[PDB]
Amino acid sequence: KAVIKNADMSEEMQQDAVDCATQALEKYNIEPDIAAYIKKEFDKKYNPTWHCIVGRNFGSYVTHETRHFIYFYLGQVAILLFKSG
Amino acid sequence: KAVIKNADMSEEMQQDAVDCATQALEKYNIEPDIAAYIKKEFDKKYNPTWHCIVGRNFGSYVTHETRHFIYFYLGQVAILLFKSG
Amino acid sequence: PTRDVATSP
Amino acid sequence: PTRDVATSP
Repeated sequence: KAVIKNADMSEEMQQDAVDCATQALEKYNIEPDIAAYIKKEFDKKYNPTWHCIVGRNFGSYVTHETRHFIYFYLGQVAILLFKSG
Repeated sequence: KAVIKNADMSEEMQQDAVDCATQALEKYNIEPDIAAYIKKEFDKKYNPTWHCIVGRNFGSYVTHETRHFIYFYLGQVAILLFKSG
Repeated sequence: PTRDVATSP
Repeated sequence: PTRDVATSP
C-alpha cells in the first residue's frame, strides 16, 4: 500500500525505507514513536544523520544529501525520511 | 498567539523564528510555501542548513545542532525549525 | 552534495 | 555539537 510521491534515492533504499516504515507501523501508533524507530534504523543501516517526519497533515522545505531523500504515504500517514548532517 | 512547545535555542533567536513564521502566514496559504519561506530566511540570517516542517498534524524525530531547534504553534499550525548539516 | 526539496500534504 | 529530539502534534 506504499505510494512513493517524491524521492531522490536508490530504488533499493526506497524499498528499505518502506519495509522499515511497515515494521514501524506494526509496532507503533504515535507519530513521533514511528518516526524515531525509522530514523534510528537508517542511522544504523546507512549512517547518520537522518530525520523523519510522520504525519497526516504537514508540509516541509528541507535540504538533504543528494540521493538520500524520500517522501511517501503508508497506511493513513505520510512519511518523510532524509539525510542531512 | 505563539505557543512554544519545545526548544533548544536562544530566547531571541526564538522570537526571530516566530516573527519569521508570522510574516510567512501573512504571505502564504499552503504548508510547503510557508516552510520554504521560514527555512530560507534562517539559512540567510543564521547560516545553512535549516529545515522546516509546517502542518496541522505531524510527529517527528530529528537530530539538530545544539542550541538550534524550535517547535511551536502559531494558531492551528505547528512549526518545526531546526538546523542540521 | 545537497538538494532543496518541498513536500506537500 | 548535536541533540536528538522528538516532536508531538
